[PDB]
Amino acid sequence: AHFKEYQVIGRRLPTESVPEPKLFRMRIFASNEVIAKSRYWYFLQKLHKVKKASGEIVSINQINEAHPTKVKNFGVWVRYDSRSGTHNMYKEIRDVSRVAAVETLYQDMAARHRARFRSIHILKVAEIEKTADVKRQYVKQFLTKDLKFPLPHRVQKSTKTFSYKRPSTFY
Amino acid sequence: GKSHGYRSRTRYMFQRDFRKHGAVHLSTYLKVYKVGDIVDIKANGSIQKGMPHKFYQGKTGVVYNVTKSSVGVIINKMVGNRYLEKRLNLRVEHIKHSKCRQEFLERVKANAAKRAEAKAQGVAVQLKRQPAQPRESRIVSTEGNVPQTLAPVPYETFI
Amino acid sequence: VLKKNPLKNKQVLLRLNPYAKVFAAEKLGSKKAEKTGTKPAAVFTETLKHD
Amino acid sequence: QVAAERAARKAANKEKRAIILERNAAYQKEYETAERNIIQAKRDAKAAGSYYVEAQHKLVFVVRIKGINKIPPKPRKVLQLLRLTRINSGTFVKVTKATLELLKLIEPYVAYGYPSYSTIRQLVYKRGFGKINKQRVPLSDNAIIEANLGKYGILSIDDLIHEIITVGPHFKQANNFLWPFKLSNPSGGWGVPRKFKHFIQGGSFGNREEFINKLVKSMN
Amino acid sequence: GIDHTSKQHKRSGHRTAPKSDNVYLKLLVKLYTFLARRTDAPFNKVVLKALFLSKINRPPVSVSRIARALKQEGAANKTVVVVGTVTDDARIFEFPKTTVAALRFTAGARAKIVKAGGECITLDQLAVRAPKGQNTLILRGPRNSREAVRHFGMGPHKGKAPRILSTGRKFERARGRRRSKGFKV
Amino acid sequence: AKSKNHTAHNQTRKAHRNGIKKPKTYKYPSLKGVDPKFRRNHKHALHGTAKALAA
RNA sequence: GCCCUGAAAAUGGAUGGCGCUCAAGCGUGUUACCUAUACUCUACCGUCAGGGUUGAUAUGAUGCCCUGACGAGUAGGCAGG
RNA sequence: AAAUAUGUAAGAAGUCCUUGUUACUUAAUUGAACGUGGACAUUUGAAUGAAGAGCUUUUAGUGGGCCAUUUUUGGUAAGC
RNA sequence: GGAAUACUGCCAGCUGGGACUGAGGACUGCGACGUAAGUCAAGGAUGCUGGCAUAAUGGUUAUAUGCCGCCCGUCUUGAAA
RNA sequence: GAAAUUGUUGAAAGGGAAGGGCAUUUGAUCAGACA
Ligand SMILES: [Cl-]
Ligand SMILES: [Cl-]
Ligand SMILES: [Mg+2]
Ligand SMILES: [Mg+2]
Ligand SMILES: [Mg+2]
Ligand SMILES: [Mg+2]
Ligand SMILES: [Mg+2]
Ligand SMILES: [Mg+2]
Ligand SMILES: [Mg+2]
Ligand SMILES: [Mg+2]
Ligand SMILES: [Mg+2]
Ligand SMILES: [Mg+2]
Ligand SMILES: [Mg+2]
Ligand SMILES: [Mg+2]
Ligand SMILES: [Mg+2]
Ligand SMILES: [Mg+2]
Repeated sequence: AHFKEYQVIGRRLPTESVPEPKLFRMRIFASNEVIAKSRYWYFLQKLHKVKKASGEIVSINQINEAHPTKVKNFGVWVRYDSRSGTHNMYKEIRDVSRVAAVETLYQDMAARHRARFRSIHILKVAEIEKTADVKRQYVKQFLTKDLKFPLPHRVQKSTKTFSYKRPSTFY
Repeated sequence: GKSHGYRSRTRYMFQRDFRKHGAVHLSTYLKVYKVGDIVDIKANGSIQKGMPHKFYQGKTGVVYNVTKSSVGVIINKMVGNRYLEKRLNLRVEHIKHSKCRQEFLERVKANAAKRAEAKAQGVAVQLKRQPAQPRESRIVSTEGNVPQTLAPVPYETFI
Repeated sequence: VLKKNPLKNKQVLLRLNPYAKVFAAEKLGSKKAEKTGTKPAAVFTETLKHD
Repeated sequence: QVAAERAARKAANKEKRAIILERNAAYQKEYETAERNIIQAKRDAKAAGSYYVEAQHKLVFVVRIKGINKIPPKPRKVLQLLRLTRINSGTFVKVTKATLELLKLIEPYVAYGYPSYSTIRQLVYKRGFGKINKQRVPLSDNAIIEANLGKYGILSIDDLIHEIITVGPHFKQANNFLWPFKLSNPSGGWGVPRKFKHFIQGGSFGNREEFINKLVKSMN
Repeated sequence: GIDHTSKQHKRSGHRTAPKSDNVYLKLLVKLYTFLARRTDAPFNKVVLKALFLSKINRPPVSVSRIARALKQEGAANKTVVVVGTVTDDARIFEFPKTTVAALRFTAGARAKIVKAGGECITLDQLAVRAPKGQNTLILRGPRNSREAVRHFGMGPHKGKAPRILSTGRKFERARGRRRSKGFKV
Repeated sequence: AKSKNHTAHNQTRKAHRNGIKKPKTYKYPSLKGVDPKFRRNHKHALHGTAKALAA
């Protein structure tokens, strides 16, 4: 769905031996807070000896894009499971917000590698601050000075079944 | 043909515990059982007399008779669509006192003490157990406990 | 003989809940809140924007 | 007996309505103060560099979304004990350890969450029926509520709502008095192509927390 | 669809009216139907239900049983109520001076009660005297003394009578009833 | 012609139609199987305490 | 990942058919929309349950009336016609 | 050495104080069993539900089964 | 540094259009608006008006059109076979 | 003086069966109130 980025902060349940346990934070892309908390325990159980029954959520807050109307180049590191084995992958996405870039990432993985949501882990999303650090040619071609391109063969949508003249594809 | 002897399928059930073979310690014979006591059944493999049948292993019953070296226990057994009353003659080596009520008798004593104690001061003595309740609100401080960010790890073999 | 839903039949809404008259008269469904000025501490903001 | 007894009865009714009027006013300020205190508590914790952890929810509303065919025995018994014997039936459940384990056994057959005050008020006003002498009686007047729950101090429909949202000493009696709610299918649909998956996985069953309010209101 | 927890359209299983077509019995039922509705007295409800009972469920009550009940402490001046037949009993030689209300009296039972100075009245006369059942004793006869009961529950180690026509030496005393012939029950 | 040998299918469902009756408990359970020496003296103990209350 | 080679059966032939190629195909996301004897509300029939009503001068107290819930079915049982 | 299944308990037929019976038992009014009288009411001893619970008599049909998910045996396998 | 808007939620805020339904049959109840008398959308529809009074509505029947419908009985795990 | 079955007359339909269910058109035919 349309993803939102949440920060989720959790802890182990305090006891008499260890009052005030350590706080752990991570950033989760999810469509709503219910899924976001579910994903938090999914990754925490892969890193520390804890689960939902023996822990609690401290706070969950939505994180907005600082400059949502600025074009940014993103580098994304992902880990996904194919039909046989697990692989690491680096991809680059151009967009105006992290949530928009993540949406493209899930669509790209499903289209090119048939990887569903359950088979993908987003390791890191980082904005590429400097040009010449972009290492994918399908992104670099949009970084040239005075970029211009036409849109040949325009197709117009017709609201009526029949048309009384041959249409043109000029643009 | 099939075999359905009295001690069939009891290869592991009637074994002794590891490094716990030999004679029975004397505290087994010094315990006192009275009619109405609640006991649980666990056969001892080294005592072949007065041994319960394998069905009653792990079952709990009430004493109804006391004899020289044995007691009588009542067990409810489900046969078909109803329970039937079963009476067993077991030597004391195969039984022990059940702790399923020794922790309940103390609550009975505690209720009476609490009921009498609050009789002179406060009504609603509140002597009913309650299940675990949802947690109340709390404040968590970050002084010396700044949250640490975690991220999923990349895949490695390390074989 | 015929159940009439309150919150659409006003007369039934007044039979039950006599306080409904006061609630509507004082516009308690659109009560303005008192303005505050508490600001989050620096540690909260830095954690929220942290990578 | 043409005007003496009738005048006394009218005088008694005037007194009863005055008591209800004062109680509803007191309930309104109680709700408003509690909501503002929680909001201000969050702001104070953030200002001090701390995190305010809200108390866990004490009430849930459970809606059965599965038919009556092909149900295993243990979940089938739990649904009967929660008075959910047909699809789109709903009841309120008090949250304890003994009832959380009940919900875990019936996850793929129900949808439940945390109801709000608006949802509770609309459910009782529109579809609130009382179990009186083993019969389903509509709650069209305050007298029938007082005649059955007056011994517990509940004498109006707002008092019944107050006992539900704030889980009071007599929650069990007040909740069992209410007949299980008969809801319809949602007006705008369920929002998913397939209901019988978990809410996390794009389905309908399980715990959806505060999202239960949108679902119930469309079904009410 | 409804997941029913109980059987649907189940009758109560209790008689709500007499099975008989006796015109006079239906009149008594009509009288006590009115009384049970508008008196809130537990006696009237008990009598009304007793009028629906079948013959085996209304055993006869003898005068000796009546005399024994009147020997209870403080029950010497109560009205004995029997919803059924009152029979005579010659095994007793002394009878008190009580008042008995019953559906039927045998010729011997009526003579003995009248001879001792008492009176025999019908159930409708009782209603006039005691609309709420004041100072009444309800007596019921024995149900398990019926000859058909002793055959119920027949089986091994049950100690019940067998269903048999001729009783004697050669009738069901062989193998199965003694250890000398196979086994004993 | 060979046929089915054994199965417990549907047997639990039949048992739960009316069955699974919890056994009823009576005050004064029967003294069958109790030690005869105890029963002889308990009979005399009951007889003696009857006279104490009667007198 | 998709596509292709590997890939041979007998009457003529079947993603159900036509047909479809930035699909009307494959993976994925967001909405609108269509319709079951299911769900919600109402009426009517029957069944079961709980209740009201013998007061004469107008007829059925197995009568009349109030309230709630329920309704699949072979073998088979019972009831009213 | 799990998971799932599985036995028992969560009170009035309960607890406590005092002291009666016996041919049983004890070195012994020691104990055992059953009782007299006194003290503690239903936040009276967890949760939820309960078209009320308990009980009896009598008799029909049936006693060829088969399928699906999961566990599982023989068999290369089978719509075995 | 000061606002706006988006998203989510609440209102015992107001208001327009469309469809289905009208069960009940003296009075009785709970309320509302009124100084009062009274009134009311408050325990189930009334008011006003037009055409026709007959095959016009409707019933029956034959036919046509859209969609649906395999031969009953019997044994059987399984019958249109 | 019934049915199977058949003749004549009248009406209707018919592109490898016929018959049936729900709804309405068309044709034929018919009861009920005129208060
Ligand atoms: Cl199904
Ligand atoms: Cl089978
Ligand atoms: Mg031996
Ligand atoms: Mg729609
Ligand atoms: Mg769907
Ligand atoms: Mg067989
Ligand atoms: Mg697609
Ligand atoms: Mg339907
Ligand atoms: Mg039927
Ligand atoms: Mg056979
Ligand atoms: Mg017509
Ligand atoms: Mg067809
Ligand atoms: Mg065959
Ligand atoms: Mg056939
Ligand atoms: Mg002739
Ligand atoms: Mg002919």
